[PDB]
Amino acid sequence: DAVLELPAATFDLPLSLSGGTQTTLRAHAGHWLVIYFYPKDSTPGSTTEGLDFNALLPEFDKAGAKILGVSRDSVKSHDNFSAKQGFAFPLVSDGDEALCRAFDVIKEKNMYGKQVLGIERSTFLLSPEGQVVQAWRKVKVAGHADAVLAALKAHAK
Repeated sequence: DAVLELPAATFDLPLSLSGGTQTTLRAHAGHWLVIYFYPKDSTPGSTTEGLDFNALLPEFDKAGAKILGVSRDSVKSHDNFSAKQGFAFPLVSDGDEALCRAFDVIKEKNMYGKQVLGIERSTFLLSPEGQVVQAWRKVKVAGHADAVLAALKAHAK
């Protein structure tokens, strides 16, 4: 079953991708989709996470699954990040945090004497039918991509 219910409109949100094209979650119907959210392009943790998923791409292909990385950085930033690291999967430029809010990854914390909001590293597995069947929040990068792959294989049966 679904572990998270997304607003219906979420599936038709135009998602800006590195490379200049757009996609939508509905467009990915028919196959598994891994959506991993990270705070910022080109940082140590997010570079490690991106490279980890990239190295496992063939394994995800074996399952027919697709991967999408997401942050609120610009398409230009994503293009530079992807080109420098050699990513072979798209990065979503969720500049207005529409997708982030849908998955509720924008968390609030009392810090610096006020309320500070930010993207919490999180990952989700979307089934071929468009259901969010597994979620990982407050993600620890080390070994994460390996865990997501294992879970995907378990779900795909």
